[PDB]
Amino acid sequence: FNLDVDSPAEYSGPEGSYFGFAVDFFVPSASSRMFLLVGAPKANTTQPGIVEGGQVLKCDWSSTRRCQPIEFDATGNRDYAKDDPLEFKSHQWFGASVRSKQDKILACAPLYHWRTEMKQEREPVGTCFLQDGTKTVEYAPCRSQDIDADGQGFCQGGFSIDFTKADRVLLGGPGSFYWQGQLISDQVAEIVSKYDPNVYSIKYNNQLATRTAQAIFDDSYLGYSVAVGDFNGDGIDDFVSGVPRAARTLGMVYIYDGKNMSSLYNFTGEQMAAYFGFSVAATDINGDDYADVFIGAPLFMDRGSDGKLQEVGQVSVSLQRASGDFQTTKLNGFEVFARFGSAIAPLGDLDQDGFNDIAIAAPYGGEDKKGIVYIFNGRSTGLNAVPSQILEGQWAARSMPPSFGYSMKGATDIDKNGYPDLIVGAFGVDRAILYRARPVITVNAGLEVYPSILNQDNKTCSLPGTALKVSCFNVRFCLKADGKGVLPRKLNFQVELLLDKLKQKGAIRRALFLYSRSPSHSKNMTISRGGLMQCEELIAYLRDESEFRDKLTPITIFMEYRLDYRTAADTTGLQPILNQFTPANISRQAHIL
Amino acid sequence: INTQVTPGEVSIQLRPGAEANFMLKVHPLKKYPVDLYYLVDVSASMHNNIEKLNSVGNDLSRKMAFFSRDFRLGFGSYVDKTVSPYISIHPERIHNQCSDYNLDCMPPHGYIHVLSLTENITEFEKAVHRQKISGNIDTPEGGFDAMLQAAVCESHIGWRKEAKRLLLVMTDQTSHLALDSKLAGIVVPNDGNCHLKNNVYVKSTTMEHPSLGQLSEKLIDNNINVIFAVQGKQFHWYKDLLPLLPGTIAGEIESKAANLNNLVVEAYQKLISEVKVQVENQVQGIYFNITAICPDGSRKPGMEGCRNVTSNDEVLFNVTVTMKKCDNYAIIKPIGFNETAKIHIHRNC
Ligand SMILES: *[C@@H]1O[C@H](CO)[C@@H](O[C@@H]2O[C@H](CO)[C@@H](O[C@@H]3O[C@H](CO[C@H]4O[C@H](CO)[C@@H](O)[C@H](O)[C@@H]4O)[C@@H](O)[C@H](O[C@H]4O[C@H](CO)[C@@H](O)[C@H](O)[C@@H]4O[C@H]4O[C@H](CO)[C@@H](O)[C@H](O)[C@@H]4O)[C@@H]3O)[C@H](O)[C@H]2NC(C)=O)[C@H](O)[C@H]1NC(C)=O
Ligand SMILES: *[C@@H]1O[C@H](CO)[C@@H](O[C@@H]2O[C@H](CO)[C@@H](O)[C@H](O)[C@H]2NC(C)=O)[C@H](O)[C@H]1NC(C)=O
Ligand SMILES: *[C@@H]1O[C@H](CO)[C@@H](O[C@@H]2O[C@H](CO)[C@@H](O)[C@H](O)[C@H]2NC(C)=O)[C@H](O)[C@H]1NC(C)=O
Ligand SMILES: *[C@@H]1O[C@H](CO)[C@@H](O[C@@H]2O[C@H](CO)[C@@H](O)[C@H](O)[C@H]2NC(C)=O)[C@H](O)[C@H]1NC(C)=O
Ligand SMILES: *[C@@H]1O[C@H](CO)[C@@H](O[C@@H]2O[C@H](CO)[C@@H](O)[C@H](O)[C@H]2NC(C)=O)[C@H](O)[C@H]1NC(C)=O
Ligand SMILES: *[C@@H]1O[C@H](CO)[C@@H](O)[C@H](O)[C@H]1NC(C)=O
Ligand SMILES: *[C@@H]1O[C@H](CO)[C@@H](O)[C@H](O)[C@H]1NC(C)=O
Ligand SMILES: *[C@@H]1O[C@H](CO)[C@@H](O)[C@H](O)[C@H]1NC(C)=O
Ligand SMILES: [Ca+2]
Ligand SMILES: [Ca+2]
Ligand SMILES: [Ca+2]
Ligand SMILES: [Ca+2]
Ligand SMILES: [Ca+2]
Ligand SMILES: [Mg+2]
Repeated sequence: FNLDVDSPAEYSGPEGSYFGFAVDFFVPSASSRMFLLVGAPKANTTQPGIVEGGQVLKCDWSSTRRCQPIEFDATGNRDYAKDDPLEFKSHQWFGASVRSKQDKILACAPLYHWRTEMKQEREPVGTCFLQDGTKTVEYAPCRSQDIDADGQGFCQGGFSIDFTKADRVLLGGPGSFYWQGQLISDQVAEIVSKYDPNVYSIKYNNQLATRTAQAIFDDSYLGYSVAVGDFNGDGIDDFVSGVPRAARTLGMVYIYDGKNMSSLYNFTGEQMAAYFGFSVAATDINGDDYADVFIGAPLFMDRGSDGKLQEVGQVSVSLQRASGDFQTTKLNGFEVFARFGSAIAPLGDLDQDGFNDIAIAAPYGGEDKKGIVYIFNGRSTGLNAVPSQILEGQWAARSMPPSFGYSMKGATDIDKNGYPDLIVGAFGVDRAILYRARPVITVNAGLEVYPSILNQDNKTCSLPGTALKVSCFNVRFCLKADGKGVLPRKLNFQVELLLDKLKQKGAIRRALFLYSRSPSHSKNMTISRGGLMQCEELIAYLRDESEFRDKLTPITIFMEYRLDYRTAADTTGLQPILNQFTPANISRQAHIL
Repeated sequence: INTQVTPGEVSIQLRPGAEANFMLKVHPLKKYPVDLYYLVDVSASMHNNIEKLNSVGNDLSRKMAFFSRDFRLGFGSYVDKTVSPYISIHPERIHNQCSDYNLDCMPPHGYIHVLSLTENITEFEKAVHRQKISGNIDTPEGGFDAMLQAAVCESHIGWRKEAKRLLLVMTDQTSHLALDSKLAGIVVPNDGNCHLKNNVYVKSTTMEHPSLGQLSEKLIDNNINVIFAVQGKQFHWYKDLLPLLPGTIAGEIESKAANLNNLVVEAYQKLISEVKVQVENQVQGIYFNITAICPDGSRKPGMEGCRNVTSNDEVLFNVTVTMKKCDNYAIIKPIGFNETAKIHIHRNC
């Protein structure tokens, strides 16, 4: 609810280049600066004799939006013999998957056909370029000595990628072994040290991969999407991948042990042709130190009230428990044909409460099918199934739908305001957008002070200037505040002390603050973060009048906690957000005994 | 005006918190002019079964001389999307995927319309006799995209509004799904228009397949009655999807394929012996309640309606319109039938 849609940081690539197909963050702690990372799988390049190679443009955030393409590779097609090209880089969709560790970048090309060594062929094995600081390497474990449609010739390696926390690269090839799929894990500490620019089939000593299965598993598409997270308590991240056509197109999801690639747990869809496993994201959503699985089924068809079916999509939330079980819950989409559940990305702690958060996108939903992203918040139980914020795309479709929400990333604070951020890619209009999370303040409106209440039998202190036998009518207000991150000390929480907020205005109530010349009142307390409640005591008394509506009227007075945010905004211009969960008004009631 | 679905129109006024009702009667007619279309898979796997299309010309027209006033037939073929990794892109293999086996396979093609519906059975036999097979690599094949194209293009195929539109899809394997195209760089969703320019599906290679919901909507919009004729074990795959696709039938073709004319005729009889309805409501707050009154008196929930219907037999649908909240019309139609009832619901707030 705190992501700022008032000032989104914009970005733009070349027209028709699918800019924003894959997004990420670049945070090299050595240089202490923050960079985006956007892929453009249809971009033109400088490479000679290559048309539409692909670019990974590194875009800057610090007031300069200059997107400078990373020169992962500059050459053309290497050759086997005279007029016998070895590889075909044209239309290779490079940069369709961009992942960045603190000091590494891994961008892959899935549609990289090549002329196999044995015979003149065109096999879409795919390849990846791992840039590690200064050194740049090439990673292509699916172009090997044993390739064909039978083998991993059609591997399309690099369709999905991720980094393990222990310096490994998890790579997923959907098409190997007649489209059964494959996952491959290998450590960066060996990718760089084993790279001969004149060798194609490189054998990596400590690589882990999944092997061939029976012919009934064809067209399973294992590796269509990958993710990592510890799932058996060893501490090493475990490879979670989505296989969206297993079990007669029901969809399944596999989890493999991250130490030896041994199967641990399985999931399974419940509807045919629903794409269970299209998107997978493993986060810790309830804050119990156990990672929780999320699975997307964009094409799920859901029964309507009358019985008609609607294709709305569905996301499965599965909370890992300490004994090896999973408490699963469903979560359905909101608009028909919107493909809810296309993309899932953990957000970190978007509002700094203690439970990590998550966001799910519906690229073809929204008004005029521009796109919508939904923001979810964790709790001690689990996910909170009602979205707190709806993020909508602002761009019309030029030729194809804007697809706002196809890819997204979070969990890194780029403002360094303490809170994580979010970038979104609407690649159908060649754009990317950055959103900033505003700081959250908890106002604790107070209505308790000594003396607490009066039994009306005895006047503790009769107010001077009143002819009645009643005591003083204290209308003391307060507004306490506190925060977590970058916040100005002097909260200008402008308040009000309007008389009889539980009664009709426009008339003179039986109680009026005469010293204020009118019943109406106000406050301008400037609270401090961490201080005590700042009391603005007010005094009013009941006076005899010529005529009135009645002798007395019990109505409590509401103290406002409104802010301008104009001075609360820091240098970057990001106003603090006031937590909407806490009540906006508070007071105490008048009672006898 | 309407002859089979009565009443054909209803004007009713409702006020919030109230419920109305009426009776909708569907009386199937005696004989139906039938228009049948053979959307035939001609991939390399379906090679042994194309030759068994030479018998369906006169035999079926003899079988269906009593169930129909007149008869029409048509042809058309599909294999797959013609991009990698579904086809090979080698210059020798791209235009004949069979060349590594010395076959005269036809170039692959997303979908080609061959013969528009004609009552000349000799034309159908001639069109079928000259037909070749093609090839590709993947195990599944792109049938659903061809189904959508055949359902939507009306004046090209030659459907009749006065007929009982039927569509036979002859295959032996599971079909491609919507998001399977992401492997080929096709990330553009299908728009649901049809793009036959020279009786060839031009846009098979730029936009992805349709999903089950979009396919079903396009089928029911155009009153198409689909009859799958699957051969291998994948008949079961095509059968378990029937709940997700209203108004569709799945038959099994044995190894001998002598059971094709019978498959069509029994499927047509089962199709004609059923009535069910749905409602396309786009109004706010109005919820429709429909219970069907079978000739055996059953109180079915209507969404699947009453089966085992014949002529000399009128089926009645009990409706109940509600008015829950304030701010158009809704049309309730028997799926597969050519007439719809237009409930011009007036609303006053
Ligand atoms: C999550 O879900 C996945 C997918 O559903 C699941 O993975 C599957 O695991 C099973 C079991 O491990 C795999 O099936 C086979 O398992 C046998 C194990 O052998 C023993 O058990 C069987 C059970 O009946 C006995 O019959 C057998 O005699 C043994 O006691 C393996 O031997 C199989 O390997 C075969 O394939 C190899 C490669 O082709 C051959 O080299 C090998 O010799 C085996 O061939 C056999 O089958 C051939 C079929 O044509 C036949 O020709 C041979 O002569 C021989 O009979 C195979 O692994 C299944 O493949 C896995 N599927 C995938 C996609 O990985 C996970 O287990 C599950 N995990 C959890 C936690 O739920
Ligand atoms: C990258 O540049 C190439 C040309 O170098 C563009 O190729 C064009 O492709 C279209 C259709 O394929 C042709 O009609 C044009 O004639 C081609 N251009 C030229 C100069 O011949 C390609 O469109 C460019 N890519 C992007 C994303 O803009
Ligand atoms: C029905 O189609 C057949 C062809 O499939 C027509 O028969 C052809 O008639 C022409 C004369 O107009 C001859 O030159 C051809 O040799 C015939 N072909 C065959 C295979 O016999 C037939 O005329 C059509 N029916 C009608 C009523 O025109
Ligand atoms: C639905 O089908 C019926 C019969 O199949 C059609 O009724 C025919 O309509 C034509 C003119 O449209 C008449 O010449 C025939 O005499 C009618 N036949 C019968 C048996 O009534 C009806 O028109 C079709 N409705 C639509 C909307 O196409
Ligand atoms: C058709 O539906 C209407 C309701 O829309 C039925 O009318 C009800 O009939 C029962 C039976 O006596 C009464 O108790 C109710 O008061 C009637 N109205 C409602 C709103 O329920 C009617 O009976 C149905 N007809 C058939 C043949 O099923
Ligand atoms: C993989 O390692 C885990 C870790 O305990 C172990 O339980 C499992 O048996 C191992 N599998 C194989 C095949 O060695
Ligand atoms: C429809 O009618 C049935 C019984 O006829 C009733 O149980 C159900 O609640 C009704 N639903 C609506 C939406 O009116
Ligand atoms: C279907 O109708 C026929 C003729 O009315 C009847 O003989 C048959 O029993 C019916 N089927 C069922 C299941 O009742
Ligand atoms: Ca582990
Ligand atoms: Ca957990
Ligand atoms: Ca949180
Ligand atoms: Ca921030
Ligand atoms: Ca195919
Ligand atoms: Mg086939």
